[PDB]
Amino acid sequence: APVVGIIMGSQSDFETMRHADALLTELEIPHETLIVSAHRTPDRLADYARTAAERGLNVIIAGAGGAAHLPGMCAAWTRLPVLGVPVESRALKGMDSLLSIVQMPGGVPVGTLAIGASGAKNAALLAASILALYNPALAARLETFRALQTASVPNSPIT
Amino acid sequence: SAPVVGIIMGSQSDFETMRHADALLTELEIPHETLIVSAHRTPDRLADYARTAAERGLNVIIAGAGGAAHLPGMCAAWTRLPVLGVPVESRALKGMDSLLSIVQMPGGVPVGTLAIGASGAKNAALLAASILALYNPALAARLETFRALQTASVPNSPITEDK
Amino acid sequence: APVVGIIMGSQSDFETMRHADALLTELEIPHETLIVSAHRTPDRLADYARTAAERGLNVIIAGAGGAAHLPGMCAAWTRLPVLGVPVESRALKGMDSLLSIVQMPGGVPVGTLAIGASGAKNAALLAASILALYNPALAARLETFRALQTASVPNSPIT
Amino acid sequence: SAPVVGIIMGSQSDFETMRHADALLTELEIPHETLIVSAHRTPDRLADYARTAAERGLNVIIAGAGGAAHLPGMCAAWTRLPVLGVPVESRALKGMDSLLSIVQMPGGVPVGTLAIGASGAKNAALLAASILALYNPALAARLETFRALQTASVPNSPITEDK
Amino acid sequence: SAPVVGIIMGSQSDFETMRHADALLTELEIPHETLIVSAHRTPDRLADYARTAAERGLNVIIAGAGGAAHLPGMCAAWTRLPVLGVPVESRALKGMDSLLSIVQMPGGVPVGTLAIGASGAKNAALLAASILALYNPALAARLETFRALQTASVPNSPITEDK
Amino acid sequence: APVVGIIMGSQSDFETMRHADALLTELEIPHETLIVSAHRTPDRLADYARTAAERGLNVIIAGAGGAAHLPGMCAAWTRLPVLGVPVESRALKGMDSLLSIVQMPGGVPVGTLAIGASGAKNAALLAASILALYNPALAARLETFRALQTASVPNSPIT
Amino acid sequence: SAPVVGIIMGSQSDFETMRHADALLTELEIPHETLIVSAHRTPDRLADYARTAAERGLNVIIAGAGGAAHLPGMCAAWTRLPVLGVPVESRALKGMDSLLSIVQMPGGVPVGTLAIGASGAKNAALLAASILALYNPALAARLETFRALQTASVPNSPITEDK
Amino acid sequence: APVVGIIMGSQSDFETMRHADALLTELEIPHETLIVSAHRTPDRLADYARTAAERGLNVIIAGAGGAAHLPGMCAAWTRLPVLGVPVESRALKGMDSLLSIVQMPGGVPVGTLAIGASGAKNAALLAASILALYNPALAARLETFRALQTASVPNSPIT
Ligand SMILES: [K+]
Ligand SMILES: [K+]
Ligand SMILES: [K+]
Ligand SMILES: [K+]
Repeated sequence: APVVGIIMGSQSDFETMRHADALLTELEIPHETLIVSAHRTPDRLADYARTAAERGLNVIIAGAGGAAHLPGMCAAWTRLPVLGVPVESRALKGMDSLLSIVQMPGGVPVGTLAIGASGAKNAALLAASILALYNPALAARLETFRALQTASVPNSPIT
Repeated sequence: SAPVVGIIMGSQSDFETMRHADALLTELEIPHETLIVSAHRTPDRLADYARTAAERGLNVIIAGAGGAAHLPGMCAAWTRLPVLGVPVESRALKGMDSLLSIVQMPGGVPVGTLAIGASGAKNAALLAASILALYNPALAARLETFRALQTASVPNSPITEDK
Repeated sequence: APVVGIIMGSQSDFETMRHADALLTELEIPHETLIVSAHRTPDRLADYARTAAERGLNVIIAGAGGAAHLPGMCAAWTRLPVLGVPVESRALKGMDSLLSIVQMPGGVPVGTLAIGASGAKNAALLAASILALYNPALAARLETFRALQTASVPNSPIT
Repeated sequence: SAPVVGIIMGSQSDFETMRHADALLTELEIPHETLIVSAHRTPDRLADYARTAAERGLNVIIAGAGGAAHLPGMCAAWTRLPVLGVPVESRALKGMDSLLSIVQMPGGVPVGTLAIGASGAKNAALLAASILALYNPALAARLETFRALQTASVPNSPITEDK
Repeated sequence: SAPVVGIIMGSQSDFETMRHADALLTELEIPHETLIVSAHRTPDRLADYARTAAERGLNVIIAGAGGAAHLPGMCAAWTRLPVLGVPVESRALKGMDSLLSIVQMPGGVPVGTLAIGASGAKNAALLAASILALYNPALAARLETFRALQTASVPNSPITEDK
Repeated sequence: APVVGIIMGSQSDFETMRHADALLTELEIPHETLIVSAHRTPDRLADYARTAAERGLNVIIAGAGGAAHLPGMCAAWTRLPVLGVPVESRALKGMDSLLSIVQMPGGVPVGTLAIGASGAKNAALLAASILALYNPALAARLETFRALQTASVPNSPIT
Repeated sequence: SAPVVGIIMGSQSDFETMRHADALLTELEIPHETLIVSAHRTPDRLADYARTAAERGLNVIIAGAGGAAHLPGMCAAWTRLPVLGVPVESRALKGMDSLLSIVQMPGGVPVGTLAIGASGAKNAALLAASILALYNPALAARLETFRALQTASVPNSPITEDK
Repeated sequence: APVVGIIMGSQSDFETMRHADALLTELEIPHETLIVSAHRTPDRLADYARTAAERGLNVIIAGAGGAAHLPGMCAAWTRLPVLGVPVESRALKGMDSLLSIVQMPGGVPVGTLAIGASGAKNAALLAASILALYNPALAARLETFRALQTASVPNSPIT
């Protein structure tokens, strides 16, 4: 049963959001990966978000670009933590994505990650760190992940 | 009597800006309603408002919000009516967050966006009037009178006041 | 007889504005598609805008890039609704286009759409939603368009 | 009694913003500690604070700083706990330097970033509460009550006051 | 006596900025006219002003506007005279909208653009003077005197006043 | 004898500044085209600018990118009109170039044109419009240029 | 007694910012001179100042200016000494024009750039001190004491004052 | 024994930081070139910076991109001068890198250079100018470098 939902506005967003999917798989976190469009499927979004907690989801990772409303509107309909990934847009390079996700008025939060693939990977890692608070086996796997990441950095660059 | 434009805004704070749209529609004798609808705090209210707007006889929606401003776009997601968006000026980023949040709609769901702040609220009312005037000759005449007076009221030279 | 006029500053703008043309054609909205340069053909612009209403146009869609003055100056000369499309510029990625179109002082409006092809498509859709207020057959075709757009969004991404 | 959230900030000046996180955690009855930790002036204090946070029983860290804002990211470098970042508004660049310094973490070390300023501090507390509520039914009920009251307190229309 | 520079601006509000151009041309004894011409509210006035400027004996036009600032560019579209543009500072975007609206003219129709605000108005007058001085030896001498005094008036060290 | 000097910081700037050179040649305006680096050849710059008027130059067109100081420092040393062309920089797309040229404090002006090739072409046209005030034959050629530019704009785009 | 750092600035207005560099060098007992040099109004003064700095015994130059800020870069063009640049905050663009004008030096002629405003002036003095301390053990000790006290003066928790 | 340390967050940063390495080599300045990640190897960073002075380093050049914390955190742990190079990031073109390096609060300085390769070259040259204050042979080589740079600028561009 999935405990993280990864949602994104379109197939084009998957080039970015696949990095969240891959990370959750590496850490053996059960998850679902879906397309939900805030603008084209607003009722699908409302249903997805309002039923997420009763379906057993613990965290939602939502990615969108441009006037990026998917994470904020998801958070409007769920008390679950919602993490937002700004997808890089063609013209404004994700600055529109970033501001339309992070600048939520007080009362409905979205935890926002970096523009692009780094943000997708980090949304998955942040979801993992949330789940690790209550899952000791996962906490150990996350500590192994962080230890390997630290230990694997080379000491000098190659030409 | 029945409203043909709906003005919606995220908050009482937003009304400092959106009141200019309200006032201008009244000046042009366009029946309208003026409401608070919060995209984030009242999302079900928004869905219901937008999806029933056409059947209630509304022709245009003017929506204003600031920051991560989702109200105009999500309204447009649920109505086939034209939606006009006013970016309300935000404290830190001066409405640039508001502007990009509203204007950068992906293809398929439009929001016609006006200037940041009071200028945009005034112009949203005027753009709504322009839309309605296509089918309403009396309003078209009032709008033409408005534009003519606006043009006639521009002086030829500025006033110097060194005091 | 055309009821929407699509105008643009140059041939180079057509790579963007063709998306408005295509959408109007799909919805069977009679329209004209023309080049009008605010800076190189200012008298052509004045004549086009001032005669638009008497020629039977209902909406003007105007696209331009850089210091983009075509939509605003069109609106100066007509009481018709004018919709502006910021064309992506090479250096500043349409941010110059966007600010020079959207930041109209009160008194002369331009309804502005997104930078680039999305904005061109959406200007056509916004024009359609305006015309649909008075044309029941078009209103039904626009509702079919929106219904198909909603229904066609996949539920999950493909690898 | 023992804290489960740590709120850390770079300076007393930052507390004008971060006090909103402190107040909201108290309202939701979430035990927490509220501290000054300077990334640049007390880097060893930061390393020790972050690396011992989990063993001390903390579950979430909320970190706020402005300008070249390194406190949230460097905290995240030393803890496996979720770190939430609040960009404190800076004088010249209005928190844009704060925001980019915090949110643009390269892949591998996350900071969940909230809005510039007081809005972000309030929302960092609410996001922390959302995280804790996953395992705490009493808190989940308090959070649901909070959201319900927030929704119920939005009026239907704005107030006009021309004075 | 007859004007050789025309200073045009979109509004009375713009004159708070453009008055500095007016004052500096007077100081340099350059005959000029100072007018309000609105690109959006008086577009026919603008077309007539620009297309007749050369035949009326004008040599340079200085045009100032803010926001979506179209006055300098549209003036340049209708005259072969050099047009200098002053971006007037706007409230929300601090004249960045004004600046990009004026300076980013596509190839074929130039506007020589000066700094945002009063600095740009002063420098538009000085640039106009530089242009006119090419053909007017008396003015060239006055301009050289101006620059010499400006240089001579810079002190060697600053003043400390802790009070 | 040259009456316009086109100067630029480096060979790399010539990809942009060649458009000024071409325009002046088309209009038969005698000119010189040179490399002068504000940062690498500051004494060359001082000498060039301070002697420009006595050498018979009427206008200087100066192009530079990044922290672009060439136009402003030229204007510091000459009473001639100085026109500045922001060269597009790799990272910041000429926004650094633009702000470092246009934002001159009052007292020493630089008339600034658009980022990139458009700005180079327009600096040449603006120089031509300055020279045309005193040269009737050139004024007629400039009016022909503007008339041809206006007349040559197509009425509709090609697919 | 003889100065080893030169602080130069474009104007008296700039001294509101650059005075912080002056004060901090005095606190660290670093002999220095503090001058106004205008890149645009006194370009020959600048050339002479920069080209003679090394022979006069200066080791570091701290230069501050705003807007289209050319003073640090042109100083660096004429001296082989390290030049540190302080972007002075500008009115409209909040020092972003100052910052990009100073930091974006093409390869070959460096300016070590500090933060916009007073923070940058303080840090230019500290960076100059760090450079001088490489060869001056007494100054190195004073700088180490400064950093130690700075660290020791950071409290563990903030002060709440609801009044 | 190295007197300059060049450090960078990752192998990917070396495409930029190699230009600092090359310049120091040209000027015969002994140096070390290393990878140190502020986020993945924070203890490596603390150790590197705190021991730098006792190891005989005089200047540290630190390059990083995105949320770029390496230079500032290095400066937190050393009294040596720290020079920061903003590495160009994919989405925001190094503007995130630049602001996260240059905007240091008073008390802990980082001398910041341009975004990208120019900044890396200039960090090396600025380090050289610092070392030249105390090393007469190096001062002469740096003056030769600057003289050659000045003398080598062409007088006119090539087509
Ligand atoms: K009058
Ligand atoms: K009520
Ligand atoms: K004096
Ligand atoms: K204490």
